[PDB]
Amino acid sequence: KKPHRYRPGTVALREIRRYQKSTELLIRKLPFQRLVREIAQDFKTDLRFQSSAVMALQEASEAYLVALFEDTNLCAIHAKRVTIMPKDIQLARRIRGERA
Amino acid sequence: RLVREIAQDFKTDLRFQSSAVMALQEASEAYLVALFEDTNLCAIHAKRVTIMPKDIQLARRIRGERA
Amino acid sequence: AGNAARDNKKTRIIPRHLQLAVRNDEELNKLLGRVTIAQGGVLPNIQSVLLPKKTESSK
Amino acid sequence: GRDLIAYEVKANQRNIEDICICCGSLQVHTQHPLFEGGICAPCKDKFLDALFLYDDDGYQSYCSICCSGETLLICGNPDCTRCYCFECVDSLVGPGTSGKVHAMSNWVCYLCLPSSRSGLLQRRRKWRSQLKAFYDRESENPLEMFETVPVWRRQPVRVLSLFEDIKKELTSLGFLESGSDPGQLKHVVDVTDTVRKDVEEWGPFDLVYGATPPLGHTCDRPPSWYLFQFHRLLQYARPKPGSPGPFFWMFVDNLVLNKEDLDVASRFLEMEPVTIPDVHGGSLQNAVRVWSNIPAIRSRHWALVSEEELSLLAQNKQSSKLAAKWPTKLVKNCFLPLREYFKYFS
Amino acid sequence: RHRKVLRDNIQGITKPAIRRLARRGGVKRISGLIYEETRGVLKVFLENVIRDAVTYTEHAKRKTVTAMDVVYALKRQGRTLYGFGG
Amino acid sequence: RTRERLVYEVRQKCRNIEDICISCGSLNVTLEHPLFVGGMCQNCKNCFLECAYQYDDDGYQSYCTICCGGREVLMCGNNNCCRCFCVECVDLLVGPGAAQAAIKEDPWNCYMCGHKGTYGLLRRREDWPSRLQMFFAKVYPPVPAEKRKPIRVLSLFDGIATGLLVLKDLGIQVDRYIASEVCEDSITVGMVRHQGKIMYVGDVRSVTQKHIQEWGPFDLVIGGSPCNDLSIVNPARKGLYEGTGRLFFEFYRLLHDARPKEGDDRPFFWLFENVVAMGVSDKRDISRFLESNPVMIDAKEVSAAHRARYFWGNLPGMNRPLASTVNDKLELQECLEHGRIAKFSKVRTIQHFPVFMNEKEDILWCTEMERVFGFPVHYTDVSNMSRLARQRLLGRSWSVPVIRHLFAPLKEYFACV
DNA sequence: TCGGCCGCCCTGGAGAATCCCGGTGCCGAGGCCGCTCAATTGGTCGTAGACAGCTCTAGCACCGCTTAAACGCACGTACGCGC
DNA sequence: CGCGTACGTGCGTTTAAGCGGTGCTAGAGCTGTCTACGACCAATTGAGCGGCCTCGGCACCGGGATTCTCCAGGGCGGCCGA
Ligand SMILES: Nc1ncnc2c1ncn2[C@@H]1O[C@H](CSCC[C@H](N)C(=O)O)[C@@H](O)[C@H]1O
Ligand SMILES: [Zn+2]
Ligand SMILES: [Zn+2]
Ligand SMILES: [Zn+2]
Ligand SMILES: [Zn+2]
Ligand SMILES: [Zn+2]
Ligand SMILES: [Zn+2]
Repeated sequence: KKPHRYRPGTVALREIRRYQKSTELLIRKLPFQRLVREIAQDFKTDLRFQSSAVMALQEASEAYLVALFEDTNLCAIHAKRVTIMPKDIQLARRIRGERA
Repeated sequence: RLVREIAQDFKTDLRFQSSAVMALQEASEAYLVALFEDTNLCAIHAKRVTIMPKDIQLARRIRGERA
Repeated sequence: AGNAARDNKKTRIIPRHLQLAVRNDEELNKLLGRVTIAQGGVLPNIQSVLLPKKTESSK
Repeated sequence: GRDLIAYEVKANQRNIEDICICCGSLQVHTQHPLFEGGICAPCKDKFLDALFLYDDDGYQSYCSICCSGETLLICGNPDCTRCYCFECVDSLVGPGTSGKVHAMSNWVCYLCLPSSRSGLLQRRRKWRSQLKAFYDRESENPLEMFETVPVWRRQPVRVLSLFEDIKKELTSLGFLESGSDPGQLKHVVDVTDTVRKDVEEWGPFDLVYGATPPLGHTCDRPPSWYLFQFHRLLQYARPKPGSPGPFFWMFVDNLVLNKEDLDVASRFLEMEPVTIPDVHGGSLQNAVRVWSNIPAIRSRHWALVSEEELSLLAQNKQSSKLAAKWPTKLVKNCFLPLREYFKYFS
Repeated sequence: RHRKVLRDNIQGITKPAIRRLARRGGVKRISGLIYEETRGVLKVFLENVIRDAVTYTEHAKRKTVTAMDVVYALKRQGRTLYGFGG
Repeated sequence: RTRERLVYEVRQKCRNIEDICISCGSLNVTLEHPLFVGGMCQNCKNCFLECAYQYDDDGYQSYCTICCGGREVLMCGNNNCCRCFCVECVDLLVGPGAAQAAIKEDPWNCYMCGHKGTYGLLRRREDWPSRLQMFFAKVYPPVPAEKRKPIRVLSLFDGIATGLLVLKDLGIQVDRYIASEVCEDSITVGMVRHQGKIMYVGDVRSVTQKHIQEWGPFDLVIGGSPCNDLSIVNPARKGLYEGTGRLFFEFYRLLHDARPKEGDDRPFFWLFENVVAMGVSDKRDISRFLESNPVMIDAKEVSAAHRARYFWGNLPGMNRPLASTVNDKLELQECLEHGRIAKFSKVRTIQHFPVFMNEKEDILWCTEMERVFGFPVHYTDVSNMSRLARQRLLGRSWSVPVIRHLFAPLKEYFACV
């Protein structure tokens, strides 16, 4: 009984406090940049991007996902659960009126 | 009478056109039917068929109207 | 934002201070509801059901 | 039937006690507390409830005499809180006088005038003791009832404010005279070394106010300390038993004491708290619990206000602590029934 | 002056009215505490829309609220109403 | 550092040791040090109130007796002494390196005990117990005997009904004995030992002024609030304003409700007890609220236990020195049973096992602890209660002969058997 | 008979993480300087809007029937909720 | 899966929404006058922005207090079912 081990509630809630008290970007920059370039390949061939444009996309996309997981967590709590499910994301986007 | 009572707090001695009250009634009934549709989805998601004030509060929280 | 900077022991307003300044106020949050501020984050607000019960049984 | 109750007395030669002066009814249960006459049972029940109820908009939510909602006028002399309906004034003293009363804000009401005989109104001598008997017969709750202070036998209020200043509030509320500092309010930040001898030296007190810290936790001292010291200095400041003297108190909590400390405070002050919500700016703003022995303060709590919503607001306020002003304006209103007890400075 | 203050007209929204609005919304079963919450939400919605529309009437130097001021108050709140003039 | 530099000018015959505060080196000398030669500032006096009578779980003092601080202290080898001296003070007032020289001495006596009185620049005045005594230190007339009546006693946080037992031992007629208690074992004790005469109430937090009024006048109000949340030696303490500390305020309320109004000159007396280890702010607030200064009374004078307690109250002559009676057992060995030997001469409750039996270290017996605290034997042997529960019950209880000393002049005010 | 196993209170001790506190370093913000173009001032026209007047449309108010629906009470079984 | 409560259903009452008239009058809406307020243009300058710089507010590193977190344990104990 020498290696110490925590509980599943503790480490999760410490991560919640840590990433709520921080401001930095959480998605890696180069995979997100390759994702934006691959999605932009369909609408027009041979784009060019500015660094500020890709950073603005990443800021807005991470803020959108954090608000989406806020409503997802509320939908999970409302069903007497704590674990989020794809039903919660579909319900949050169906009440936001974005299913199109 | 509800529209006149709510209007008496903002301005005294008002006067409504009948078409204005009909437009308010159309918009308010359509808003309440859409709200009961999202309230019904919140009720079904909690493995229930009974809507409760929790469902209306959750619908107006996810819409962003707790402000 | 100057009150949020003074709370954080800083004499320079960073976008975290503008984020805490707008979102803690209710009328500024109503004004800037559909507005994202870059390098802000979110409010440190944890729901009261995800915490473990740090209480003692009276019986 | 409101022009008939002015006809049953003059013509039929009947006793005012034999007609319900409120709704004009002929059935009389009891005798009216403020003036000579009778009151039917429903109006009697509602009249008692109306006094308990506290309204932010006006001195009285519903009318004093007949308990009507609308037709509210304000008392001329600013040292009086009485409010009567237009229909009472028209029915009793004569038609087309209510409009004249409402037309000015400096019209001396019925209790401030030297003569209390207007034509169909009779005052009662030492009415407050009879009023306590009225509460004793049917109100089912003997709420803390100090003798009323007449205008002619009025004293300058002596105030002891502990842990929080109210001189601005009371000055705005007309309890403290501005421009002249005889020292009728002593603010005492630290009371750990206050002794009965000190309080006796400070002059006799009639109203001792205390309040919890604001939501920004300015001081690093447990909030129960304010309550316990407030109780101690309160007991010290109570007049010698067997003396006709008014002693009022009020301890105010801005949700800084948990349920343990809340029950403790409720036990010592020997009553349940009073939760007051503030004007919604969309959802809910802030709320405050108040203990006091001041009339119509216990009924100020609103049954709509839930505990869980209050707990959530408390935890969003404690952790966030954006505003850090003591809510002086929130607890400002609650002293309003006290207006008839001390002198008002306009 | 000559205007009786209208009061308790939130109870004019009757229980079968909220019942029929829940039938159109597809709701199969309604709890007893729905009706007070629905009256409160409808009251706040009318507060917002009439708060815009009375200000549109104020700036127009009139004393009559038109249907066009209702359509402007709703189109400002991102709820565009048709059938009354855009 | 600065204090050490000053003591340099003290030993160079440039400053009088009596003109400096020997605890912290402040210049604001007002009082003299009661134990040794030197001055004392007010701040150190408050610290001296808290810290002198604080003992750790080893039965030795928690802090140095001189400066009432210190990071590492020297314990005393000599019998019955519980004092400690912090290394720093010793390396100044006595001399440099004297402390580590005392560390190396396996049979070491601390400077409060050693036969000689002179120790370098440190000098001990021989009148220190009497000066210490004085340091920690509406009157009703006598009632003529024929007019005397049976006493009516309210005992809040009654515990094992020690007060009724003391009044019975003094032979005072008790009309009624109302007692608040919540521990089932303690409720049982009073019922059995006093034959159902004790009116058991329940939670003291249910007791109203109406209850007190309808229970008939009380002649004596007594009590000791829980000390777990007041005693400073508990790291997790919640203070006077949190946890179980606040039950004292309930005592203050019911005392206020039970006290006669001005102009009603009927005899009324009260006694409140607490631990000496209570904080400065806590002790000050309690002393201010009870409108009196506490008397400090140590059990060691009459009860063979080192139990120093504060007693607030208005019992006549409660300053007078404690006079032992032949009935009292001043020796711990005079309380143990045959075949058992007392390690120390006094037990410590504010070696861990103070019994030598058959060349083995045994724990204290519950009945021997009863005899020490002055209770008549087998007082707490009423129900099927655990050893732990009986130990806790005797621990929280009053020292009987101390209560007999305080209650003794009440015999001149109420009816006797 | 009778000795060996699970809540309960009580308590705290290792212990990984976090808050506080200093020490150093760096690069980004506060402040100075030229200069140049947009803000200011003066004057002039031209028409948008302020205002008087009239009119005549619809909005509010009232009243009397008329059933359509809201209400209230019983009741029973289907669903919400705790385990 | 068990339980119980509270909500849907039904019938008898009664409350009032709806409709169909009249009146009148407040107020929207249109028209005519005119005048003062803002667009336009020319002179001119000082306030605001590019550029420079230097230095201290904050990021990072390192160490101690500390503080909640998890788990052992005393005991206990009785009780209990082996
Ligand atoms: N809330 C409460 N209401 C009534 N009694 C309480 C209480 N909290 C603690 N007590 C009791 O009060 C006692 C205080 S210890 C004092 C015991 C007593 N003086 C004696 O001589 O025996 C404790 O034994 C405890 O059981
Ligand atoms: Zn009546
Ligand atoms: Zn008046
Ligand atoms: Zn009236
Ligand atoms: Zn000192
Ligand atoms: Zn020392
Ligand atoms: Zn010694």
